[PDB]
Amino acid sequence: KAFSPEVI
Amino acid sequence: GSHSMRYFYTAMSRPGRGEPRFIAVGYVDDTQFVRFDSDAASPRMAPRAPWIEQEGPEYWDGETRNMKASAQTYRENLRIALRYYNQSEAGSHIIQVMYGCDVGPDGRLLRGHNQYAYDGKDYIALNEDLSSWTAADTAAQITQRKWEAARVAEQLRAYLEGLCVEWLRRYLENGKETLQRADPPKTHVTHHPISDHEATLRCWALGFYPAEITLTWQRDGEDQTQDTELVETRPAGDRTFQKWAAVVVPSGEEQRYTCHVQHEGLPKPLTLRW
Amino acid sequence: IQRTPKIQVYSRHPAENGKSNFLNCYVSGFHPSDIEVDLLKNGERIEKVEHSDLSFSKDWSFYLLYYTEFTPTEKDEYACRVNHVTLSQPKIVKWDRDM
Repeated sequence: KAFSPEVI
Repeated sequence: GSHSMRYFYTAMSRPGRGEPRFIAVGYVDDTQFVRFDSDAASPRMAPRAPWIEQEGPEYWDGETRNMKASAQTYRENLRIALRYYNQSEAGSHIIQVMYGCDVGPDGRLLRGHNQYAYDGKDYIALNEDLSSWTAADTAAQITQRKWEAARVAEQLRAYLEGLCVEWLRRYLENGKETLQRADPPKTHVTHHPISDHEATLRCWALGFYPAEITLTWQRDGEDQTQDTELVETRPAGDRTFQKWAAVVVPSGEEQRYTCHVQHEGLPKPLTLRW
Repeated sequence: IQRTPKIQVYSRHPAENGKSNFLNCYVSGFHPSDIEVDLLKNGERIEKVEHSDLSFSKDWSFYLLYYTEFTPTEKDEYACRVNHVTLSQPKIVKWDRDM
């Protein structure tokens, strides 16, 4: 199960 | 490191050819189990191993919605990187991410991972403490400041110690006949003359899982590191891997050489000769 | 600075004339990701060729497996043809049953 995405 | 789970993302811009492509793959050890491609006719998180197939509609839709949200997020990060590096909207660029957890024989976290690259070069990495960050340049120090301000390391740490490890232990149980089975190498040595005065000895490993292996040649008991040609370990296509190691030897001297093979699936290391 | 593909051409199982098998071409070590790969039989393009999902190594360089079913013979020649932005023209590597 994947994690959530991050904004650089 | 007894087992690992890893997600790999590639987001790739292509000005004039539509929006950046986003592709995700997930692995347990050297076994791929899931794929997403925003270029598919209908993109969803899709099974790539039999043991994940039993997960219900809640799983697949949850993973689908996250992959969809991630494709948008990584498209924005592509826009941001151009302003970070003073680059134009006409060129094509790539962001990659790798993240996940390693567990020991008893299932506890051994270590967590989260690193980014931009155009194939280190950008930023979560440190082993799962609290601090290593930026590779002054652009990635901007992201570092942003992530410190939003307490991003904390969120990853909750994931890396929590859900990552918990789902990994679930997949290892559902996939135990294959994920928890090492297949030792089948090994042999071949001999190919090249002239009246020299010949190649090639030490072969075939049919092994997982990928990690060591092949080495000794002449009179001494490692021949500078004189051995090693090919990259390569996939066979049936989940197993292949590798060889070759040495050039004076004719008449073939019995002074021994091949040594180490692999998780062997009770002890093997010594072979022609 | 861009990175050129390594190419290995090989079979799934040891070769035995007249027995069904899989012809593999593994490309690795390249950056960026767009890559053109053809498998050839006596110089001619094989139609039904599949590949694995794009992945990458610890050094960020990409890898892919192209594969097709085949029945080798004494006289049929097989090769993999690869083009990448780092190649001035397509690279052609011939299958050798002993590598």
